[PDB]
Amino acid sequence: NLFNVARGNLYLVQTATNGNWSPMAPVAAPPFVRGGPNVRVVGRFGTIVPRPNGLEPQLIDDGNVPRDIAGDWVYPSDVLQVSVAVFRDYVWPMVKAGRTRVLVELGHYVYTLHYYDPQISLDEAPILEEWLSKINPAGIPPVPFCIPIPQVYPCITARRVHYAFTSENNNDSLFSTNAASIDTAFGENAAVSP
Amino acid sequence: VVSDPQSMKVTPIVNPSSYVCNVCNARFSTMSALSEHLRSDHR
Amino acid sequence: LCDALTLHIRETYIMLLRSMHQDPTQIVQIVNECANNLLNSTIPISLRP
Repeated sequence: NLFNVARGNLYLVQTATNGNWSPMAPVAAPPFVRGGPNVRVVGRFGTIVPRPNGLEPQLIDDGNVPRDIAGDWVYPSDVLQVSVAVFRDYVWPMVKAGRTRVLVELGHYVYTLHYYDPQISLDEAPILEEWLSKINPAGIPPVPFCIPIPQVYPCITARRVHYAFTSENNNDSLFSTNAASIDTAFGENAAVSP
Repeated sequence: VVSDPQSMKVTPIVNPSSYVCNVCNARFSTMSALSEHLRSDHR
Repeated sequence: LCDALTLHIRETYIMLLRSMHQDPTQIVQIVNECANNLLNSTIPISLRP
C-alpha cells in the first residue's frame, strides 16, 4: 500500500453512515466471503435473462442457473470487464436500492483516495459510477475510495452514503492523521506508529 | 426547500433511462421515445 | 366459396411451413453451440398462439 497497490478484494454495499467511514481499514468483519451462505457467483458471461410480465431479471450464475439479482453476489473482475453494460443497467440499481451486495473481487489493484469534508453532504454514486464507465475489456481504472478528512473539532457530520470499501487492511501507508493538532476528534485518529 | 449543506443527498436509485426496452433493444434518449419504440417494434 | 382443389394445395403449403418451424426459444442454444461456447446470447422472443 506504500506503492499505491491495495491487496484484497473490494465490496459495493450501500452503507448510509454518519460517523467515521474508513474504507481502507474495515473495523468489522467482511460482510460475506466467496462460497458463503446464499452467496452465489456470476458466470463466465455475466448474462442477464429478462423475465416477462413483471418478474425480476435473473442473472445467470456460476453453474449456469438463472439466479435472481437481489441478495448477495461474488462478481469476478474478468466478468466485469466483459459485461459492465449489464452491471450498470440491471444489477447496479439493486445496489443503490440497498437490496444486493456485490463482492467485485479482483485480487490486487491500484487505488485512489478522494478525501472530503465530512461537514458537507456527499453521495459516493457518481464517483463510483464514473469508475464503472471507464471499464473496457482491456483494463479497469483504479478503485476510487472516499475517506473523510479527519476533523480536529467534534463536528456535526452530515449523513453520507458510501459504497466502496475493501475486505482487508489496506491502510498500511497512513503515516499520521492530524500531525499539527492536539487530538483528532471525529475522524480516524491514527497516531504516528512507533 | 431550504438549502442547508448537511441535508442527506441521495442520487436516484434507478439509472435514468437505461436500455431496458421491452422488445425494442433500441433506446431513445428521452423517456417518450423509449416507449415509442415498442409501438415502433411490432403490434 | 373456396375451391376444394386449391384448398388441398394451400393446406399442404402451411404444412410445408410448419415443417420448418424452428421454435425460437431454442435459437439461444443454437448460437451458444454453433459458436463453440465462445459467445452466448439472450434473444427475448414473444410467444403467440
